[PDB]
Amino acid sequence: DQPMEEEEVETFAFQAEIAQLMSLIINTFYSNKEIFLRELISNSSDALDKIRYESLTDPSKLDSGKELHINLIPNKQDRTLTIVDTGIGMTKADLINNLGTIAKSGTKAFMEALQAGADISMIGQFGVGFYSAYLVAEKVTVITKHNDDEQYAWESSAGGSFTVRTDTGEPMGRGTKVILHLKEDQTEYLEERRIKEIVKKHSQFIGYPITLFVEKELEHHH
Ligand SMILES: CC(F)(F)CNC(=O)N1Cc2nc(N)nc(-c3c(Cl)cc(Cl)cc3OCCn3cccn3)c2C1
Repeated sequence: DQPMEEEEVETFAFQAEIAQLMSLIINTFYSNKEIFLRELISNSSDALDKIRYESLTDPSKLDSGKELHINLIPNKQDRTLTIVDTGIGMTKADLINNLGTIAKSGTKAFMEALQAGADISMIGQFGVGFYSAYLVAEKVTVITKHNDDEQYAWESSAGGSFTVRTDTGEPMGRGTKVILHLKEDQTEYLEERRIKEIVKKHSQFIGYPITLFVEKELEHHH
């Protein structure tokens, strides 16, 4: 009797300061949590800038898809909010290096700044805005696809470690999906009016199309 699927899953420990930051963010009360969406859309914009720049000199970099955009996908049934871009994406090494194992100077800098009276909303200025996702999410899953490379899934519920594995689900052309599994009391960010007002207020100057796709599994077909 053979398995439908088998795949290797790697578990990595977060660098100590990153673990520290994630604990502070996911546990502490803050009154301006909506800033997470600005930070993720900002990361997507940056990733789109990168692939765009590459395509300036090598058009073939867009063979995996010419459209440069950001999609926002609330799914009330799964209690997930997903931010999708067709930006540059990440290799497996990028995931492991950039999402937890290597310490950035801005990680301790940001926590120092907060203790010195700075606001959480400055997190992006320290290059660690992604982790603001844990203001509203109990678990974050990142699915990513870089040119020439396989599609990978990174995941963490915090608590000191993350996992990486190959993603065999629906193949992306190129880019990154950040899937926020929301905290029970944070479901307001699945509502259309809330998403719209947050994008309007905080992401006004993003130079790529941002599109809402409200997702619902139709009855008996979940
Ligand atoms: C060489 C490379 F092009 F740079 C590899 N490409 C990446 O490293 N990324 C592509 C990407 N796309 C989205 N939508 N988000 C993230 C992102 C995530 Cl998921 C987690 C953290 Cl901690 C930081 C992040 O971006 C920080 C800011 N940045 C955006 C692009 C690059 N740096 C990344 C990282």
